[PDB]
Amino acid sequence: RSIPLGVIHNSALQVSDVDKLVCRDKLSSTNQLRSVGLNLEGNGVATDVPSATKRWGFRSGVPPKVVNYEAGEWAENCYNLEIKKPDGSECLPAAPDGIRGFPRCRYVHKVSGTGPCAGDFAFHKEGAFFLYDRLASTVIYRGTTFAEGVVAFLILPQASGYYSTTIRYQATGFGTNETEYLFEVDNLTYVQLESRFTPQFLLQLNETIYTSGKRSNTTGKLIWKVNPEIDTWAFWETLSFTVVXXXXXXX
Amino acid sequence: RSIPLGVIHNSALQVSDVDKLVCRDKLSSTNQLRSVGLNLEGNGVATDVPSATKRWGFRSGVPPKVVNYEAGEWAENCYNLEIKKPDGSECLPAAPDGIRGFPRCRYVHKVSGTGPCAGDFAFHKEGAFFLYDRLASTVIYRGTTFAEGVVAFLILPQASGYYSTTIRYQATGFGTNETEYLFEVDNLTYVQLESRFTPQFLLQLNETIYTSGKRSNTTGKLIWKVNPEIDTWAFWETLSFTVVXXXXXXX
Amino acid sequence: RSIPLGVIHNSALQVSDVDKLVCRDKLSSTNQLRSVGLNLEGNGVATDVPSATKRWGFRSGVPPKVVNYEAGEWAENCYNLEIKKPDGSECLPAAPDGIRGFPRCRYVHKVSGTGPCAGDFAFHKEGAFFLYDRLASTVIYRGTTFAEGVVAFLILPQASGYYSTTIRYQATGFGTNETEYLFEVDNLTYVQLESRFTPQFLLQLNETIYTSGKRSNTTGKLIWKVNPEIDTWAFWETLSFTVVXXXXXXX
Amino acid sequence: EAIVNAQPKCNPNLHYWTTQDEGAAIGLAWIPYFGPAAEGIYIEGLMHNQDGLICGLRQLANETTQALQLFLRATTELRTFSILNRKAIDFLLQRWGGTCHILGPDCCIEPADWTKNITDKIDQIIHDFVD
Amino acid sequence: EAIVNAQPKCNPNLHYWTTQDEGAAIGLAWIPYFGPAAEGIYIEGLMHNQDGLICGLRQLANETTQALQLFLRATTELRTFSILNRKAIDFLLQRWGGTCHILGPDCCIEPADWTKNITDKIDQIIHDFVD
Amino acid sequence: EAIVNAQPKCNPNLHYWTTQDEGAAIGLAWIPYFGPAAEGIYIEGLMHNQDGLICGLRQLANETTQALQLFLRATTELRTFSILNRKAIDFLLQRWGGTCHILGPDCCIEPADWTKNITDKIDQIIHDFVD
Ligand SMILES: *[C@@H]1O[C@H](CO)[C@@H](O[C@@H]2O[C@H](CO)[C@@H](O[C@@H]3O[C@H](CO[C@H]4O[C@H](CO)[C@@H](O)[C@H](O)[C@@H]4O)[C@@H](O)[C@H](O)[C@@H]3O)[C@H](O)[C@H]2NC(C)=O)[C@H](O)[C@H]1NC(C)=O
Ligand SMILES: *[C@@H]1O[C@H](CO)[C@@H](O[C@@H]2O[C@H](CO)[C@@H](O[C@@H]3O[C@H](CO[C@H]4O[C@H](CO)[C@@H](O)[C@H](O)[C@@H]4O)[C@@H](O)[C@H](O)[C@@H]3O)[C@H](O)[C@H]2NC(C)=O)[C@H](O)[C@H]1NC(C)=O
Ligand SMILES: *[C@@H]1O[C@H](CO)[C@@H](O[C@@H]2O[C@H](CO)[C@@H](O[C@@H]3O[C@H](CO[C@H]4O[C@H](CO)[C@@H](O)[C@H](O)[C@@H]4O)[C@@H](O)[C@H](O)[C@@H]3O)[C@H](O)[C@H]2NC(C)=O)[C@H](O)[C@H]1NC(C)=O
Ligand SMILES: Fc1ccc([C@@H]2CCNC[C@H]2COc2ccc3c(c2)OCO3)cc1
Ligand SMILES: Fc1ccc([C@@H]2CCNC[C@H]2COc2ccc3c(c2)OCO3)cc1
Ligand SMILES: Fc1ccc([C@@H]2CCNC[C@H]2COc2ccc3c(c2)OCO3)cc1
Ligand SMILES: *[C@@H]1O[C@H](CO)[C@@H](O)[C@H](O)[C@H]1NC(C)=O
Ligand SMILES: *[C@@H]1O[C@H](CO)[C@@H](O)[C@H](O)[C@H]1NC(C)=O
Ligand SMILES: *[C@@H]1O[C@H](CO)[C@@H](O)[C@H](O)[C@H]1NC(C)=O
Ligand SMILES: *[C@@H]1O[C@H](CO)[C@@H](O)[C@H](O)[C@H]1NC(C)=O
Ligand SMILES: *[C@@H]1O[C@H](CO)[C@@H](O)[C@H](O)[C@H]1NC(C)=O
Ligand SMILES: *[C@@H]1O[C@H](CO)[C@@H](O)[C@H](O)[C@H]1NC(C)=O
Ligand SMILES: *[C@@H]1O[C@H](CO)[C@@H](O)[C@H](O)[C@H]1NC(C)=O
Ligand SMILES: *[C@@H]1O[C@H](CO)[C@@H](O)[C@H](O)[C@H]1NC(C)=O
Ligand SMILES: *[C@@H]1O[C@H](CO)[C@@H](O)[C@H](O)[C@H]1NC(C)=O
Ligand SMILES: *[C@@H]1O[C@H](CO)[C@@H](O)[C@H](O)[C@H]1NC(C)=O
Ligand SMILES: *[C@@H]1O[C@H](CO)[C@@H](O)[C@H](O)[C@H]1NC(C)=O
Ligand SMILES: *[C@@H]1O[C@H](CO)[C@@H](O)[C@H](O)[C@H]1NC(C)=O
Repeated sequence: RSIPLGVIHNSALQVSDVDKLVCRDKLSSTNQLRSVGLNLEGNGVATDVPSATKRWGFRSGVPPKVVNYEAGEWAENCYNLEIKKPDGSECLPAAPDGIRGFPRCRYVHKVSGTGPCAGDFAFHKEGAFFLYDRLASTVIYRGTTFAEGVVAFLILPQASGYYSTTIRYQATGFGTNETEYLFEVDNLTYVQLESRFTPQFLLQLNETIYTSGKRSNTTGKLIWKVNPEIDTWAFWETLSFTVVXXXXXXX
Repeated sequence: RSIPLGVIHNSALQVSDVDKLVCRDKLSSTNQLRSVGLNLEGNGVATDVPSATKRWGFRSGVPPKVVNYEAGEWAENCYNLEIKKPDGSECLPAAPDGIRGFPRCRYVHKVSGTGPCAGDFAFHKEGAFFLYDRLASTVIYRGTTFAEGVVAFLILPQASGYYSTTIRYQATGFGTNETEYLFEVDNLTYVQLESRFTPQFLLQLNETIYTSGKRSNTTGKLIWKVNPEIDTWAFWETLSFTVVXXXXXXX
Repeated sequence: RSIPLGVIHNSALQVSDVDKLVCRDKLSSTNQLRSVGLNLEGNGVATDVPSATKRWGFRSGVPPKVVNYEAGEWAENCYNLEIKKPDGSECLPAAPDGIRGFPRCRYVHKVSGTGPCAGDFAFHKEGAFFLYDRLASTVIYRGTTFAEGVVAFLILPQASGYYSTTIRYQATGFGTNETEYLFEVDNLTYVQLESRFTPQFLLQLNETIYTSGKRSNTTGKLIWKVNPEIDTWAFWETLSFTVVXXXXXXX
Repeated sequence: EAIVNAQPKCNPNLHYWTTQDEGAAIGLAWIPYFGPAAEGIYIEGLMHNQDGLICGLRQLANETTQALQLFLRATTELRTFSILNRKAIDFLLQRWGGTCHILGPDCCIEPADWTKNITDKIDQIIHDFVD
Repeated sequence: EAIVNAQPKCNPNLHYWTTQDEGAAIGLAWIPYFGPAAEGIYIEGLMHNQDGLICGLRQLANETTQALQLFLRATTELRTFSILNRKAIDFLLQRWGGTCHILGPDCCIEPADWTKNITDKIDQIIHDFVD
Repeated sequence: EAIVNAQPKCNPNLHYWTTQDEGAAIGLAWIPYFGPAAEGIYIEGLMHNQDGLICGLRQLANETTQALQLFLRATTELRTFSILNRKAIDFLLQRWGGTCHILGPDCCIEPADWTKNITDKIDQIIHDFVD
């Protein structure tokens, strides 16, 4: 079960290692060999913060590992975590020297909060990698933007600007069955997050709150709850405010 | 004097680099190339703590070096050192990231104590390596289990559970001509160590002390001395208690 | 624009990558491949401290990079910087593990002082490298002796002791248009430095000050200024003292 | 084997980023002091699903993970940069690591043009036979 | 050279440990989150001194140390992982780094089967000679 | 291309330092505990400008910088040790990465000695023709 290698035969991609190669297949340079990273986004996985975080878990006893890749895919959703334990200690390690954030992210979901963090490192429960700047890791680094993805290896044949937007979230019970999320309008105005909410809906809801004047006008916390009446697949193929801590409802 | 390479010719192992190779000798994959580590145990060296520690010495001005190996040998004796100077400062560096203890050790001789440590790093006086988890180093790391060994490089032809026991020792004048060792029965009961003592004899002596009730029943230190009447080669081919600090004799 | 490779054809050096090579050109071993470092000294650049420091500048946003080389050139002038900001914070990073000073330096110009240091790392403004012990870096490390140089890659054909002298300088406004330098005779005796001063002239001037008794005989600072009457190309092809802080003139 | 995309969805278009390792430098832009910061070293391109290459790439990277993860578990390097270099070496070893038996299936030596250099230069003796 | 064990003793049996780099993964065991910890990634085996291989291995590793230590002194890598890859490259360079003169001692090209493809296909002209 | 030194000056002599990677060890000097410190591992030599090699080397290293700096910008390795190994691999791939068409310009196979093994052993049939 050696590392598969992508090669083009009969106008079709297929796996074929250096030993399953015919004499006609020609490799003139290491330039023809390329490592690439593909985003789990492109396979149809749910990208909302509640769904994405449940694919990650904490585990001890497994040393982290890093492998480089040369080309990556522009991501719609990336993630940046600042998680602490309830006693204030850090759950995630600082980024090692030379590991920078994923370079192309339309939306960076920055999640800050708390959780038990029963493990030395946070891994991907489905075996995928956390993609950084041309480096893929098995673990999550603190405050470092990543995209979920996997790596492929290829033998090549011989042969819109960049906009990024940060979306901030508060979390409690991170990495558990009972995890609560809040979308941050400002430091005092929050919205109870659900998996149905798309990035564009969060930004429009946040704009509506500002442009209509529904931010907290006190020193206390204001949590808006969207009622299920307001509805919200793949990214590439596409109100009245009442107050009742200070919970409220948006109809 | 390039790095020798092991190859099998005429039903016999011999050294023969890539340039001393005949056209019949065939190398179809890097899988045929293997780096292995062999323990100094297998050559008949004395493995007791007094004899083993005298093969190591402290030296400054020589940067440490590390080389990996892929396969190792199950060891009977491994060593784990926590040595400080008399002023409390550490003599050995913390293990670098990714360097773990030797994975197969029947007996781990854990030695804690003091010495002058006249050198930045501790090297092997006979040029051998300190074998860790698939990594061989020229120096000793603090509190990290290692076996003494050497590395070989091979061209392969095309073609009992794991029990571990820790034995604890106290040391004074470590790394000198006048080094004293004490086998630890508990935090208050000790035995003056001599090179004649095998691991199995130390564990049986320690069991006898517990099962007969000869541990210290005060807050002071109890040092048992075995008299030369009680006798104790290769590992693979095989009483009355009187008290007189608190020294004593076991007949 | 791949990395050029030096090869000898028709009794002359020339660039020719592995793909521009004829079948007669033969490479029997990786031993024939060599990376070497050549000093900017050998091309005729000014080596005095005022001229050399202006080729270096501070910049943020560019990660440092390191590449090794196997053979280097004996240098006449090397440099060793201990620069802080006026608030006392360090301007240069500590040398990473395994990076030592350039091994052959006739004169080590050790410059200590202050500057604004408007950048995370100090780079070579002309794209050259800072040569350390068999490692070339794009940035300057704190207190680590380096020579300015560049790297070449070669295919080889099949086929006076070491004296070092440290010259110490004080600096203000380091890395700016208005930078002042002082050659240090002792902790209280200094000479205003100019680009005209060669290393041999600084050592002779320093000897004259000691052997004639012109060091500061108080607790205050004594700055000697050489008047333009006293004159001072390539290194390989070659008085009355009046006092007027305490400035003075040497005629 | 041939690859079969078995994912719930496939984005048939690949908007990619990479680095021009040695792109035509413009003046002083190659000097690190003057060149771009870490965020500005990237080029971009857009690829479409011609010959089903994009959906094949996504499945390939998916199927590569198990072997890649097992390789990472067995290595002690903290960061692995040598996978492609070793694959290039293994490419050469499978073809040239032994004796090349000409006209054999595992020997990539074509004597075509020059079998037609012996079999046509026989006519310099067989009928240059002037008796 | 041939190796001569010159050690005081030899353990003729080799109880070894290594890693199955890509062993047949069992379900989810390849996923780092679910897989074994650092202590449980090892396989074991037992080898005996057939052809004197074990006592030869011990002497070989002993005799390798001087050259290995001198190589480590001369390198600036803190951790060396490339010794075997460079030996594979040097294997190919000694055989294929120059022009392969067929039938020469340093050219590993066997034209055996196909010399018997020319020397037997001469019979398509020499006696297909119908006059 | 050929190199043209375009520097203001050239030191035509090269007083160099390097490491004897495996020099004839003297007794115990190869043991790190007994061997030299970091400052004493160097050998020295002196080279002169025969065939203009020294002034060519200085210009070569000068002209190498742009491509080297761009390579360093594009890599994520903090320290690069693999440039020469990859150049050795690319040497072999350009010569042996495809099918070697004998007598072709890109195939470094010389059948010289052994064309004179067929064309002279024709005389074992053409005039060993006893009728
Ligand atoms: C490569 O692509 C594969 C196919 O897309 C990926 O397969 C995924 O593998 C993970 C395990 O690592 C599966 O997760 C499990 O899902 C089951 C079932 O989850 C729910 O969904 C089904 C319908 O799909 C529903 O009927 C059930 O009642 C469940 O409510 C859970 O029980 C497990 O605990 C675990 O979460 C994925 O389901 C599976 N996806 C698919 C589409 O089959 C594979 O992970 C990819 N490899 C990498 C490295 O990314
Ligand atoms: C590879 O195997 C070799 C053979 O097993 C190893 O050779 C060993 O080399 C070391 C030096 O590094 C020697 O240690 C020296 O020993 C002498 C003498 O010690 C006492 O022993 C003799 C009898 O053997 C006795 O007659 C003397 O009076 C001594 O009392 C000391 O004087 C030195 O100071 C130093 O300690 C070993 O003796 C030697 N062993 C053998 C069996 O020859 C070699 O080290 C191995 N290489 C590696 C890398 O492990
Ligand atoms: C490889 O060798 C090349 C030739 O030796 C090096 O070329 C050098 O490139 C740098 C730019 O990186 C130039 O520096 C510039 O100089 C100009 C002019 O400076 C003064 O000198 C001229 C006469 O030479 C004078 O007439 C002017 O009025 C100036 O007073 C400045 O304006 C720029 O700001 C910048 O400093 C060097 O001048 C140039 N040298 C030569 C001899 O052409 C090249 O740097 C080398 N590569 C490496 C990597 O070292
Ligand atoms: F690193 C490199 C790989 C391939 C090239 C190709 C060279 C020819 N022109 C098209 C380029 C295709 O780039 C790809 C292919 C698969 C990818 C990818 C980008 O991102 C994630 O999966 C350039 C650079
Ligand atoms: F890394 C690898 C080396 C060799 C294999 C071989 C493959 C075939 N089956 C037997 C295996 C022998 O393993 C060895 C040989 C010498 C050793 C050793 C183990 O430990 C210290 O010295 C597997 C893995
Ligand atoms: F690393 C090595 C490179 C070349 C050798 C050559 C082997 C044969 N005898 C002469 C040696 C020349 O050494 C050089 C050449 C160019 C240089 C250099 C030294 O310093 C900066 O630029 C030894 C070691
Ligand atoms: C999480 O909560 C649910 C509540 O239904 C429970 O069934 C589940 O066991 C909990 N998870 C764990 C790991 O205990
Ligand atoms: C919002 O909170 C963050 C985190 O404490 C803080 O850094 C930031 O300054 C706050 N913003 C305002 C406007 O107070
Ligand atoms: C929310 O709306 C305000 C008002 O324009 C804007 O400044 C802010 O950036 C928005 N938040 C996000 C996350 O875009
Ligand atoms: C005061 O706060 C309420 C929320 O409690 C908000 O809806 C309202 O717009 C605020 N009033 C003004 C004048 O901003
Ligand atoms: C250690 O002590 C012995 C006592 O006989 C002495 O001969 C020897 O010189 C001492 N070692 C050193 C290094 O002084
Ligand atoms: C024995 O001593 C060690 C070291 O101080 C300590 O960690 C351990 O707790 C002690 N054991 C007991 C039973 O006190
Ligand atoms: C000594 O004997 C006691 C009593 O059984 C046991 O608990 C302890 O582990 C023994 N010590 C060692 C080092 O085995
Ligand atoms: C008390 O201590 C002595 C050692 O001084 C020991 O031999 C004896 O067994 C102890 N007595 C009991 C009752 O444990
Ligand atoms: C440095 O000072 C000179 C004085 O003539 C001035 O012309 C120049 O602009 C200054 N440099 C900068 C970067 O401002
Ligand atoms: C000169 O100054 C340096 C730096 O403060 C100091 O280390 C050194 O001891 C001083 N020398 C004397 C003779 O005081
Ligand atoms: C300056 O001269 C004194 C007197 O001999 C000497 O000790 C000192 O080393 C000299 N300074 C330098 C930098 O050589
Ligand atoms: C006292 O200091 C002056 C400089 O101010 C110096 O030239 C003179 O030689 C010193 N006198 C003695 C006796 O050292």
